[PDB]
Formats: sequence, structure tokens, C-alpha cells
Amino acid sequence: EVKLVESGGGLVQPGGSLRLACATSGFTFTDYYMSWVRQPPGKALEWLGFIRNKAKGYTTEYSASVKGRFTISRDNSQSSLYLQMNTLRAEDSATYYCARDHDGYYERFAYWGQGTLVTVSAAKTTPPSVYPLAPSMVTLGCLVKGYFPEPVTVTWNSGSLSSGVHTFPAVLQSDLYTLSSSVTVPSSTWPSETVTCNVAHPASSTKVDKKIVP
Amino acid sequence: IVMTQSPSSLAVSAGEKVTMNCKSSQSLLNSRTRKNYLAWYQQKPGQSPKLLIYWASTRESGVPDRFTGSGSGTDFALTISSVQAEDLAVYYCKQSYNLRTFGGGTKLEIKRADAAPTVSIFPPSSEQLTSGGASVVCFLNNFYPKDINVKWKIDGSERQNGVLNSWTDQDSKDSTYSMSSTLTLTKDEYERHNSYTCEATHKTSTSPIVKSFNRNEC
Ligand SMILES: CO[C@@H]1C[C@](O)(C(=O)O)O[C@H]([C@H](O)CO)[C@@H]1O
Repeated sequence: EVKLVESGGGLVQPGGSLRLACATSGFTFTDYYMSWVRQPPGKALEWLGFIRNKAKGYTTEYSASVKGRFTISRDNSQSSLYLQMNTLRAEDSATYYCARDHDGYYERFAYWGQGTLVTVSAAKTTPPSVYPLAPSMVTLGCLVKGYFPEPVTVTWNSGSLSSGVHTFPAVLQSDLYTLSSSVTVPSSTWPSETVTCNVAHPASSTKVDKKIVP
Repeated sequence: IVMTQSPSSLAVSAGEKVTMNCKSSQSLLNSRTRKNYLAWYQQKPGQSPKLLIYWASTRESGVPDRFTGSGSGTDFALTISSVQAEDLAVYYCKQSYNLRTFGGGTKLEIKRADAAPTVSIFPPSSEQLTSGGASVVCFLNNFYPKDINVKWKIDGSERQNGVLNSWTDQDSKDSTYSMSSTLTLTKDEYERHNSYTCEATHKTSTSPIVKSFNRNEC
């Protein structure tokens, strides 16, 4: 089982630097070119560069959009790949993926990590306020207002409620995200049973439970 | 090298076939290996991309027969047959003839029967009403097709200021969409008005679905 795990992402000031890491396993690392690819939220994939395999002397190439500003390196001993990003701007905000690339034969990225989110903004980290939304079938919700940066994870009953849920993409206004989540359940199960949305906002060590009271 | 995909999205019913196109700004056909260095990836919402096809028409191991890549030079296509709910994704082509470049993606949607939204309105929580502001929320849930109009009325007049709207991705379980609409006021402005109405106009009916409440009654 091949695995790639990106790390190092977070909120960084415009003009800043950031080193991302990609820890790899399950394969003969030096056999492979390795790429970085990014994706701004809700937008397309963009290839940033690669570092070549043992055979090609570990040389590097970059896309025009980042050539001169980003540097890729690998530590063979650690089975690790790195991306050094300099002079970061807002449009560098994206999920950064590492991928296993070419081997000298197979023209492909078979394996990709889960990504590491990078946000480039001077906007301040702020925890959310969490507000209940209370009223056949009945719909409740939670409003998760005024947080930064992304992401938050909202669950219902720490995950035990998972059908009938719609968590909406956050929207940014004046440097704060707001989103809501709704859950639809049988009337004959609320308010006879309790319902609690749990909001986690890692970036600010925030974990909130808020019971939906009728 | 520039990659362009068309169309940017399209809708196909379950069990039917979709074709999506990918064009290159210069040929991807490697004369030495006799292969087009063009690959296809699938990316489901909030997930990592997955390899489907490489060398234009070679399916990655474990990819079913219902995915077919074709084409040559600058002209490629991915076809999916027996499209199922699992296929909800954005599909990207990627050239590896000179470095690598991704196309801008084609979003696959599942076409289903038209469906009227379930509309729910929520007043500001008492806890938010102990705060400086007040958010009125309306959910328009499980509808099809995806485009919908929401209008807010305060004391009988349309209010467009401080309305923010958000859409979910197509729902995996039933192929519907949902949207939230949030109207945010100061607490004082919230308390200077009484009637709050959320009006959803959807191609399903000529008449909007209307939910309202009067602040006085809660
Ligand atoms: C499949 O990746 C190949 C990588 C490499 O061998 C390289 O090391 O740059 O280039 C190939 C080009 O078609 C140029 O030969 C392909 O892009």
C-alpha cells in the first residue's frame, strides 16, 4: 500500500515563506519522479513542478507560474519530498498535493496524498460563534458564524447523525467565514431525543457542542 | 502547453453515456514511444484526484471498462457509460508530453427528475440576539435542477443587502441540490422590523414557496 501524506500547511502572511513536506511509503522512492500540484478552493488543479528519479540525477522542473519562487527537494533517506514556497501571495492559497509521478516508463500520477491546505492572508485567526437553528419530517440546523481561516468540521451527534445532513460551503465576508449546516430527521425522534451539532475549528483549538433546544 | 476542456460541466442521467473533450495547444503524441502522453483523472468533491486513464486510452488497473479514453495529437475524449452516482466528480485531463499541465476540468452532474425544494426559515437564536447582530436563515433543501431564486422581504419590502447564499454539491444519496440563504442584520435593525419572509422561486412551480415569521411571535 502506497501512501503519501502532506504536512506543513496553514495560515501564512502574504510575502511569507512556507515549507511543505510529503512523507511517502510503500514504494521504492528513488525510482520515481515526484510532483507537487495545487488547487485553489473550488478551482482547477495546477501542476507546480517535479523532481526526477535517481536515474535522471534528481533534477527539477517548474511551471511558469512558480518557476523562480518555489523550490522542490527530496530526502531519499526519509522517503520525503518537500516544497519551499517563497513570496507567497493570496492566489497561492490552495490545497497542495504531492503525487507519485513517472518511473522512466509509466507516464502517470498513480498516487496522490490527501492534501495540505494553505491560506495566504493577513486576516486574523478567529474562532466561530455557533448558534442553534430550531423550528412528518423536521429540519434543524446550526449557524457557524465569524471564523477564520478555513476549515471547520461540523457533525451531528459527534458523527452519529449522518443522513439528511447538508453542510453548506462557507462564504467569506470582511475576513470572516460563515456557514450553516442543516439536518432533517423524523418528527417522532425530535424533540424526543437530543440533537447537538459539534463544530471543530482546529486553527483556533475550538470544539463546541450546541444542543438544539425546541 | 495549454490544455482546455469542454464543456465545463454537463448533466447525464443514470445508466446513460457521457463524453467530455480535452484539447491540447500542441501534439502530445510521442513519436519514439508511439503514445499520446495524456492522462485522465477523477476528483470527487472534497477528495483527492484519482487516475483513470493514461497514454490516452489505457485504463489504470482497477478502473472498470465503463471508462474509455480516446483521441490523438491534440484531440482527446473521455467517455463514461452506465453513469452512476459514484461518477459525480470533476474530470481533469493532464498532458505529460513536456513537463505537465492539467485542463480546467469538466464537472459531471447526474441528471434526475425535477424536484421542488423543502424550504425552512429560522429566526435569530436568542443567544445570537444577546449579541450585536442577527442572522435570519432559510434552507432550500433537496431540489432539482440546481438553479433557484431566493428573495427576502422585510416588512413587505424586498431586501437584498446582507443576503449571502451558498449551494451544496449535488447530493450523493438522491442527486438533489440544497442551498442556504442567510440574511444578516444588526440586532437593532432586526428589532426595528417584524415580518421576515423567505421566498423560493424554482422552475418546478410558477408560484414561490414562502416561509415567514413575525419577530413579535418569535
Ligand atoms: C512522462 O514524463 C516524461 C518525463 C521526461 O522524460 C523528463 O524527464 O522530462 O520528459 C518526457 C517528455 O516527453 C520529454 O521526453 C515526459 O514528460
